[PDB]
Amino acid sequence: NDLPSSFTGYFKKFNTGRKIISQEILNLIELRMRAGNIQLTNSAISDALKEIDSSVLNVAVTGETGSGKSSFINTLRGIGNEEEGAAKTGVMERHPYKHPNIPNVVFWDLPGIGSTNFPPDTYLEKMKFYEYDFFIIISATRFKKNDIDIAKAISMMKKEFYFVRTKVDSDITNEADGEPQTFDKEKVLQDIRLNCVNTFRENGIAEPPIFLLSNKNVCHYDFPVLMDKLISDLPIYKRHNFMVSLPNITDSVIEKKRQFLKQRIWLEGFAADLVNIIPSLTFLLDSDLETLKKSMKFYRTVFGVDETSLQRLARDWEIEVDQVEAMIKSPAVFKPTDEETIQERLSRYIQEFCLANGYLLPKNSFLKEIFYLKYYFLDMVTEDAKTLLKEICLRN
Ligand SMILES: Nc1nc2c(ncn2[C@@H]2O[C@H](COP(=O)(O)OP(=O)(O)O)[C@@H](O)[C@H]2O)c(=O)[nH]1
Ligand SMILES: [Mg+2]
Repeated sequence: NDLPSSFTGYFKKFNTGRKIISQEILNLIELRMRAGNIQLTNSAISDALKEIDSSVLNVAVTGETGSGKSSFINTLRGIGNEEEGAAKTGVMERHPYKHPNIPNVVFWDLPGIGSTNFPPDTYLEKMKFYEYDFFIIISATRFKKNDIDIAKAISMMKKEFYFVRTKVDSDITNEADGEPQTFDKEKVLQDIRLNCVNTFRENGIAEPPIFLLSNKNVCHYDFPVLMDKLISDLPIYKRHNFMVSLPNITDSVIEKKRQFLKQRIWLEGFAADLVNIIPSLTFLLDSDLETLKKSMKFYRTVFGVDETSLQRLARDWEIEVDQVEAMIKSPAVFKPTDEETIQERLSRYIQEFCLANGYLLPKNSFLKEIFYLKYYFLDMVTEDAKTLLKEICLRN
């Protein structure tokens, strides 16, 4: 029940594909912790956090004009095609588009090779191939020789690529229009997937990743599967930043985000050093109070329950933003009030969190109060995200 073991034991409670950093790195930290040199130990923990936090992801998106590159980029960033910062949908060189909340996630819109006079290899060099983590090759219909050859070149250069077939919703709508209930919409998808794969393999790509989706319905088709696969292919430490940037499409995705964020709080908490003082004994320092307000804003944005996200959703709904906010809890925490009231409010949350969850550590050891409060806000915001998801699905 010693501290070093408790530190690593926390992470061991999460499933493999849900750990924030390699268990191997964590076990070395455990070793250093046992050594007792807090100087070196804190430094090692801070280094782990820095690697996670500093991770930058550069995603290349290529394909013919009109295939849906701009839309795909806006969808993953959670931005409407008509909002600012959004890649303008509609008919040069590459253009970057950073995620609005996670600047370290950058999508690059590349001009389709077909619009250039360059062979696959020259095209990739011109587009600064080595700057990307992976490539997304998009087509709204069938994949032409151009697209396929780029894929082969990328593969030959030892980088990952993914084929994304957009506008599948349009195919289903047009084929099903006026047809009896018996029309098989699922079969349309199954046929397109198999046909694409046969074509890819016929052309020399043995294991072509293919995803059929619609930029107008991120919750359906292969979008969820694509997100899981992209995260799975990334080095462990790079997953956190990309994960928190993803659209909050399912309870599973929301829960996965929470799991990653819980681990970051744990790391951050140990980096600040544990104490022997019970967390609910005193009020908070003003600096910690300000940090918590920033933390709440970040969590709300990550989970899509921030002001801007709420406005965007309820624009045309029968219930406006104020009605939507009334259905959740996080928006009320920091409504304007005096400093005493907010201090008293948080001093109660801390007692309640610890009475329900314990101190998460061996007897007499505690994280500084602010971290238990981050867990409290995280749970609150997570629950709000699920509540809102249900409301979104009923209406859109
Ligand atoms: N129905 C439907 N329309 C889409 C989809 N993706 C893109 N579009 C639309 O098709 C057009 C071309 O898309 P755009 O994203 O600008 O692709 P780009 O020209 O490759 O960058 C726009 O009118 C989009 O609104 C999709 O998955 N489904
Ligand atoms: Mg474009």
